[PDB]
Amino acid sequence: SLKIDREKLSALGVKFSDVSDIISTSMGSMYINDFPNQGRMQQVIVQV
Amino acid sequence: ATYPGATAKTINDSVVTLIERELSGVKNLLYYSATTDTSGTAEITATF
Repeated sequence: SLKIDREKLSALGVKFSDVSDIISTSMGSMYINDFPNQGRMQQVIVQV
Repeated sequence: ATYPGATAKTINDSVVTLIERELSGVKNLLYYSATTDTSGTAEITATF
């Protein structure tokens, strides 16, 4: 588990939401929407 | 179900295929039919 050093973030000048995004999205394997593959709507998954 | 303004072929492949793939195995389902018309309405009669 991680310990986002908030002090550094503020000291570094980086938004917290951006760190959250990067972590969550870096591991998640999120699904976006469908696409027609040979007559059937199949998913379009993105992932690191 | 109603998809306000879509080609019947899009409604079937997008709002009927899902229910079709899922609506099944319910208590004593005898046979289920589905019809998507011009006006963007898709109705599914499941007879038990």
